Amino acid sequence: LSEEQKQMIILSENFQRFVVRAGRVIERALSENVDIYT
Amino acid sequence: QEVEETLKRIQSHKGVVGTIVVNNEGIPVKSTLDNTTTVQYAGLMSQLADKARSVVRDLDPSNDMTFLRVRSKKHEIMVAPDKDFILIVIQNPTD
Repeated sequence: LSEEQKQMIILSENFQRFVVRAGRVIERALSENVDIYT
Repeated sequence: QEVEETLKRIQSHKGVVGTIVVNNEGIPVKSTLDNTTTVQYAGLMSQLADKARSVVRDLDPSNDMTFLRVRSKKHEIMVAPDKDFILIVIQNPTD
C-alpha cells in the first residue's frame, strides 16, 4: 500500500528471485507471440 | 541488479505495452502504466488468476496453475502468479 514499503519489497530476496522466475517463464510466451527475427 | 534490469528487459520486448507487479492482495507494486489504469488491471487480473488457479485446483488438487494468458482482438494479457506476487504483461501479438 504505502510508499516506502513498495521499496522494501522491491529490494527483497522474495521478490528479486520471483521476478527472475516469472521473467523466464514469460520471456518464452513473449517471443511466441511475435517474430523477433523480422 | 537483475530485478530492474529484467523488469525493463520485458518492457522493451517487441510488442509489449505494459507491465505490472501485484501481490496476493492485489496491490500494485511497480508498474509501467498510469496509476488509475494500473488499478483496473490489478483488480480484475487478480480475480481472474484466482478463479483460474481454483478451477485448476478443482479439476485436480495435486495441481497448481503456473501461467495464464487471455488473448483478445487487440492484444494478449499474460499473468504469471507465484504465491504472493503476480506479474501481469500486456503484449501486442502478431497473429
